[PDB]
Amino acid sequence: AATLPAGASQVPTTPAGRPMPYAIRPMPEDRRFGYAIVGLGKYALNQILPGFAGCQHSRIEALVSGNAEKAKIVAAEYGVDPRKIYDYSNFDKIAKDPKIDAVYIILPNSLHAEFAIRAFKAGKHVMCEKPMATSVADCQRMIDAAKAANKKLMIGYRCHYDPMNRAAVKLIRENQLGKLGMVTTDNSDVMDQNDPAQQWRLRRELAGGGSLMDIGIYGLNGTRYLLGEEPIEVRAYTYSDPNDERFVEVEDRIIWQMRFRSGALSHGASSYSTTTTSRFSVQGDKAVLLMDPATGYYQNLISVQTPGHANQSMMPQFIMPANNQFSAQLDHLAEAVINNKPVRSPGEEGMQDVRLIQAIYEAARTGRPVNTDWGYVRQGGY
Amino acid sequence: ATLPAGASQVPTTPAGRPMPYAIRPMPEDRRFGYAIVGLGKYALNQILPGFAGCQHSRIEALVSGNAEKAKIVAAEYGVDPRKIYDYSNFDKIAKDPKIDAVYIILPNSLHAEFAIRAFKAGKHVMCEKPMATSVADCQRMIDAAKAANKKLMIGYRCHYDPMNRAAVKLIRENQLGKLGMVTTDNSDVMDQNDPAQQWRLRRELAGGGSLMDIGIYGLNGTRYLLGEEPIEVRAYTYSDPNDERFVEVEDRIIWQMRFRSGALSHGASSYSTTTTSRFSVQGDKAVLLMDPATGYYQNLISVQTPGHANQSMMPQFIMPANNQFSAQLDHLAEAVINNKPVRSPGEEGMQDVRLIQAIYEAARTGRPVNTDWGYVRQGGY
Amino acid sequence: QAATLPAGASQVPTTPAGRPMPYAIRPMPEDRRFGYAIVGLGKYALNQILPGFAGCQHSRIEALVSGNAEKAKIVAAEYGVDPRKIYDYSNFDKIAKDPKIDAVYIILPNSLHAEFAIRAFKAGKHVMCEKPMATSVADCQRMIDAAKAANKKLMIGYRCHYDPMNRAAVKLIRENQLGKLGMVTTDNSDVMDQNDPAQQWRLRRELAGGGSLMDIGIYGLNGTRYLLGEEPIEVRAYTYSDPNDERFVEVEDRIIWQMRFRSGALSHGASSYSTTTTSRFSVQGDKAVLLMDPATGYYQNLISVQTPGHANQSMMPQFIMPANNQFSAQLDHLAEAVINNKPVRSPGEEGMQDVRLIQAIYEAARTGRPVNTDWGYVRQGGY
Amino acid sequence: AATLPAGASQVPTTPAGRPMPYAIRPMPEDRRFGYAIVGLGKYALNQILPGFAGCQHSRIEALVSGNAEKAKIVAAEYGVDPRKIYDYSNFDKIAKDPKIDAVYIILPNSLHAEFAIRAFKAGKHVMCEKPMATSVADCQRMIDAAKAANKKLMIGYRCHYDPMNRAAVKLIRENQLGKLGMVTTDNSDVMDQNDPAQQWRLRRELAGGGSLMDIGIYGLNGTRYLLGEEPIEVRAYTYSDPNDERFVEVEDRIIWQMRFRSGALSHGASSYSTTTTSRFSVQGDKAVLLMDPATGYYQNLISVQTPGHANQSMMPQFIMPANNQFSAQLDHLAEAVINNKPVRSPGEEGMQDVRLIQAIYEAARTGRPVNTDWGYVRQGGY
Ligand SMILES: NC(=O)C1=CN([C@@H]2O[C@H](COP(=O)(O)OP(=O)(O)OC[C@H]3O[C@@H](n4cnc5c(N)ncnc54)[C@H](OP(=O)(O)O)[C@@H]3O)[C@@H](O)[C@H]2O)C=CC1
Ligand SMILES: NC(=O)C1=CN([C@@H]2O[C@H](COP(=O)(O)OP(=O)(O)OC[C@H]3O[C@@H](n4cnc5c(N)ncnc54)[C@H](OP(=O)(O)O)[C@@H]3O)[C@@H](O)[C@H]2O)C=CC1
Ligand SMILES: NC(=O)C1=CN([C@@H]2O[C@H](COP(=O)(O)OP(=O)(O)OC[C@H]3O[C@@H](n4cnc5c(N)ncnc54)[C@H](OP(=O)(O)O)[C@@H]3O)[C@@H](O)[C@H]2O)C=CC1
Ligand SMILES: NC(=O)C1=CN([C@@H]2O[C@H](COP(=O)(O)OP(=O)(O)OC[C@H]3O[C@@H](n4cnc5c(N)ncnc54)[C@H](OP(=O)(O)O)[C@@H]3O)[C@@H](O)[C@H]2O)C=CC1
Repeated sequence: AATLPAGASQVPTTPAGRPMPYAIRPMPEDRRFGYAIVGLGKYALNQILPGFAGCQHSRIEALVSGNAEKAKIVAAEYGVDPRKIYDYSNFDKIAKDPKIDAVYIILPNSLHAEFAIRAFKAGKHVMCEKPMATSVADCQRMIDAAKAANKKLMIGYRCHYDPMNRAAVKLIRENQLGKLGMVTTDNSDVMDQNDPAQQWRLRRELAGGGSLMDIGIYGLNGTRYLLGEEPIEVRAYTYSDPNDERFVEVEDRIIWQMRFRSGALSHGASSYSTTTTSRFSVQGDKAVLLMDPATGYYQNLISVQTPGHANQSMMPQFIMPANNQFSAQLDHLAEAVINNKPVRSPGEEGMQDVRLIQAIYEAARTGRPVNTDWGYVRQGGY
Repeated sequence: ATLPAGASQVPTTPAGRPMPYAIRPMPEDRRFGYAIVGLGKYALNQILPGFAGCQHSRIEALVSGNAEKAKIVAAEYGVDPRKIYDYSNFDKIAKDPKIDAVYIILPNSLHAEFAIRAFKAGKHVMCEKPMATSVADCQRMIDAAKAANKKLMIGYRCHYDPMNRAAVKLIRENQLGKLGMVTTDNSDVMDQNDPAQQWRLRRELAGGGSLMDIGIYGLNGTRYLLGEEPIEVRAYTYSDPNDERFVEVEDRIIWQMRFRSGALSHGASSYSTTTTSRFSVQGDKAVLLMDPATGYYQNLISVQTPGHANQSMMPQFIMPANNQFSAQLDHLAEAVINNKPVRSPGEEGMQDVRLIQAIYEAARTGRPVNTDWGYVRQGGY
Repeated sequence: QAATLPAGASQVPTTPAGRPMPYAIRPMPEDRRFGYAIVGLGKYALNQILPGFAGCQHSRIEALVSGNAEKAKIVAAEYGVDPRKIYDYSNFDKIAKDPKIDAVYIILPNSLHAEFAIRAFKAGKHVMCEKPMATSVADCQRMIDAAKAANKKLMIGYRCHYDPMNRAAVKLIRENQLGKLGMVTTDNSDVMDQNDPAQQWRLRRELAGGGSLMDIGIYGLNGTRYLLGEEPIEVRAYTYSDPNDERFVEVEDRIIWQMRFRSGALSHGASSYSTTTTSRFSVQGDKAVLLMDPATGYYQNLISVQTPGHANQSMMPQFIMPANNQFSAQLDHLAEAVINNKPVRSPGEEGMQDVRLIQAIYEAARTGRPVNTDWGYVRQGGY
Repeated sequence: AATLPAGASQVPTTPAGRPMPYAIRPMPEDRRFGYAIVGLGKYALNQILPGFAGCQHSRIEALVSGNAEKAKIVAAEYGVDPRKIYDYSNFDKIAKDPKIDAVYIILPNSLHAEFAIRAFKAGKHVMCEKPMATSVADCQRMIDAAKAANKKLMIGYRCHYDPMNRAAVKLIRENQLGKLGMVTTDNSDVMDQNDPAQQWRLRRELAGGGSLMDIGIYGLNGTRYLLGEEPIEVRAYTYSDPNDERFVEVEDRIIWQMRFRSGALSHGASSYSTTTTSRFSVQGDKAVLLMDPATGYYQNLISVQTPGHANQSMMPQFIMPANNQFSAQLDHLAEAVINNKPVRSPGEEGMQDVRLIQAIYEAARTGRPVNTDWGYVRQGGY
């Protein structure tokens, strides 16, 4: 005679306490790691600050901006106390607060170097957004300062902590595509000069470059970790409508071709004049991987294609096997510290992309191939 | 060819800039305080984490029968430890004005009593689905809400899910033409070892099987997609008699309904088959496929015609609408703040319970059950 | 060392020269041994079947049977059929005098399947008959009896039994990729247009035998059966049609039926004459869920096995054709069955089973009570 | 008081003749235009011959083959009169048969010109497979011979008669994508030297080139008809594993990028060492078009993408609004001759591709950009 299992039969029919429920998504754990967010801009307020909620070891300790009115408003929304609101002048004072373990620099590309360096002098860990800086030299000075302060330097490569991108790298390493031979990337988005956030991006001094530096870097970096190797030479070409006021100083569209030591090739482009595009294609001799969206803030989708098949993968509809890229990025530094472990996106990684972006820019300017076989080594893997 | 003024006027040195463009819901305030009742699977996996994205809501207190757990959860959400209640002193919430409403996330059979006690404590009530395990209990919850002059809202997250609302919108815009056939399926493998599932296998606590638990999504969904109520239902249920999970509640049940407009629907719910959340709405111009239809995340809808499949889902960079969980929480807040009725009132929850009761009767007797009792959806679907 | 070209490439002449038979990436024509007499030059015959012969590997059109001489003459010319090989419904029986007519393919209104199938067997021919088999269980049996008496094969036109994607779906299910099966859902619909000549007999119960269930719901019914690989033991149903709609005065528009199988699996499906194109099947197991959509299209079928975080889709390739199209395959299947003295996958008994089940479903809808269908049908040769 | 409509009530209950039925797919009409198929190879026997069945005005009249035994086998399979089987020596005798309206050259690239010219001298129209020829000069010779015999010259660009490709061109011209700015193409497939058909493809003298001449041309030609304009300059690079016996004479992978007079850019590639890929992407400032499969023999699929939307189109599941590309291509020449109209894919169109391919190879060899602003005008649109 079929009867209910023990567990079900033991459940009281009256109000009673029960055990900790099964977890189907990352549960909050602690808030030991305190960050100091610098630059309350579009990315900071739209993605990063809201991203702390899901963190399992991170919290917002202080804010840093030149707009006190805004800073006050953003502080009240995140319970940050007014007393811990720094401006770009007193920033160095963060040194007097041991509760500020690290700083997260979300300022224009040109101001990354200086504040990162000032942050290390203040004896703090540094989370710096990409592109690292607007010059290779500055990246090195950022790295030296990191070593000197004996703190960690991490670049905001969210995709290195995105579930779907991680799944993509895994299937590739498992040889589901076979011998890799051709990678294709495209990253685009219509430039709106009226958007406060986009205005400095049109300034060569502030941005360091056009679409490549801002978004093309996703195809560049992605080609590198998807392939799991570095380019030995690059060739490129760029074109911008001469009559378009948006590109007087920075490039609109640029295309770059690369060759790797394994024999694999790649061709990708970035654009400021075409609508939303984030697509990566990795061709092997067994199958072809299509990541589309490839690097979105949300809804990434990948597919392994073979004649007659399209095996798609995306985040589940009810469970959450891994944390979102933002919250995961924030906790990755926090964890690297408390565990005395190297970071997956070290300053050396961000410097590699800057060097590569310069070799690419130089290739487009000269119209000749630029050797990039300078022996960079990815510590810890891709 | 010169650079725009805005670009040219941006300083080369560190300086303050204006409030950035918002591409997703920004936090605004935390004026509506909630007392969360029942630190279970839904509370800790979806609800509490959903407060962060709210624009007018916050966690003020916790109500639990497990002291150690309550402390751990309170610490994780910065909840004042002195604001942790148990099921005995729950009534004392009446003394804290910072507690605007309560959110009942307890087993179905306990919804009514804690909802009514909450109204006597002068609080607004947010209660999870299914509303209750009897039509009479639903009514009492409603009588209590009116006596206390407080709002009663049932946890129909799909009533605040972007994709579901987009689905309702195109249907109302007549993109499918004349509606004639809806198909629904909601399923998931019942694991009797999961503490959260244990009470679901008990008739006294659950009030029913898969229909009361997840089939209700198809039922409720069929109603808001067609934008009308069923006037007749038929159904059949079957469960493996040797499976210990279904000794008291149904595993699989199939229900068929007819609407005044002439539209028909057939749907099912299952406790023994893997994850399924699929809705289909056939019109004479196009067919809508929602799959996933009612997920926590990743919903996807598609309007299909010969040679075309127009899919819609949440964007990859922008977020034009708040997630269903945060939106649901704020909806009660805003309704109270702005003196407006809620989209998912107690009457809506009660309609489902009555219909579910009718479906069970139909499956029991094997005869059709008339449901043409004139229910009116206040404020639309 | 340094690479050199392989022998094959190095041996290719640089001048015009004959080469070997090429690699095959699609079914190649082979012969035209099996001759068909097509009965009823209507919508299905002219849009799908006659054109479907070109892709066959053993079948050909030998003669035509039509009641419209003007039309038969035109079609005969389009397919190179001997003008003398055109029969009408009166001299039909004379096909017995032509040895090059191995079989007939009845593509007539449902109510006329039985008599022409029987006249064909008496004419000593094999028979391919469209679905639904007939309009009465008794007539189905009369067709089977006539086949047995003539010692000829009887095959029903279940094209999906020879459709690549449907076979792929059946295969992954048998491989247990979905786990234990518990819930099947089907929907088959298309807007009925009474001004279409082909639909006019479908609105007449005497000619059609029934409404949407008999016409297209049968795909959901038959599909549930070969997807689960078993037979229902009981059915329950309900039907409804706008009482003021002239299309449904004699046959049903929408009908919903649910069934239970001996394995314990359940199913709920529907067919509709008033909603647009729908051909969707879903099979839920405790390990995965299969979604076939399109499920039974003339073309472009697509299937997907879904699990949290995954959707593995399968469809016909873009450059190769691993298996022949369902129409050509169906036709060749009877041909090969005769030549190799083997039974067909879709025999008269299979078609009769659906007709019995459909009658049971209509009965259940009419009485509002369940109907026991545990009558012991056994699928010879598997599903 | 509902009653049945006239049509239904008038249907006899006994066997009776009925009208012509509604057409839901292209119906056969006539077989007035006769072809002589030259070269019974992989494409001919797998796609072209089987493609005649779906034609509305075309038929196979004769076969030209160097393999007499294969020719007789194929002849019997298609009801071709045994006497209508020619070989490469008596090929010119087709001039004596008025039933042969045209020839279809499905021979190796290097032999196209030769037989097309002999066909024109034979007074026949000519359908010739792509790539047109292995030299620009040979392309012109074919055109000259066409004009000399006053017969039409059409190149086998099936995609110019493929429903989905046409649908893609139509929506672009309707401005559903906005201002076009970036096109990406990829056409790949694993080269198998054991396949008799691929053996001449590895011979430069017979192929004229590697993957670009064979399948890259789809991306090239596609970029042109999707943009609806011509490139004014190209840049390219190619690489092939030096130890692979497959690429001793022809290239494996080649990447090319182009700039158009409208300002639009493009970057594509073709590969002989990676599995099945046929993907076209067209980015505008309003939407992005993804064609994938882009140029398949079957199952093409297109999708217009915008944030939160993916509107896909493909061939219906029950109706066939337009004929398949193969039958359509064959009928296109037939209709053009019968209606005294030019063909959508004239010799000049095939020649443009060959010239552009020459420019791309030249650009790959010199590592310098090549100007292609030579004034080609698409007669009749793309
Ligand atoms: N990894 C990713 O996904 C993304 C990374 N980013 C990166 O984040 C960084 C910030 O970009 P984003 O948020 O989009 O841009 P914003 O223009 O919106 O913000 C820049 C912020 O830096 C501060 N700032 C200091 N000096 C200046 C100055 N002279 N001009 C403009 N701003 C100044 C401002 O803070 P305050 O006004 O408060 O004083 C402002 O909030 C960039 O390095 C960018 O590459 C951007 C988007 C996504
Ligand atoms: N809308 C949606 O998407 C969903 C809604 N729900 C609904 O939420 C409610 C709770 O379900 P769920 O969180 O999954 O289940 P759980 O079993 O995980 O939790 C029920 C909670 O209520 C408390 N409780 C009080 N008395 C009992 C009792 N006698 N037996 C069991 N629990 C008791 C416990 O909290 P404590 O230990 O702290 O005392 C327990 O954690 C149900 O009404 C369900 O239908 C569930 C999932 C999704
Ligand atoms: N398996 C599949 O995918 C499909 C199967 N079918 C089946 O094919 C059969 C024919 O249907 P379909 O082609 O669509 O329909 P049609 O109405 O278009 O044609 C029926 C044909 O049979 C002949 N006929 C003889 N007597 C009659 C009569 N009294 N009334 C009407 N027609 C008559 C006519 O041919 P003639 O004028 O030359 O004498 C007529 O063209 C049906 O059994 C149907 O179920 C239909 C569609 C798809
Ligand atoms: N548009 C499309 O989709 C496609 C177009 N093509 C084109 O069709 C043409 C033929 O290629 P394909 O069918 O694949 O290749 P094959 O190698 O399979 O066949 C070439 C045919 O031409 C004849 N031939 C004469 N001389 C030679 C020779 N010296 N070497 C090889 N063959 C010779 C042979 O016919 P016989 O034995 O009878 O004498 C042979 O079967 C090419 O120009 C190719 O680019 C190819 C694939 C697809």
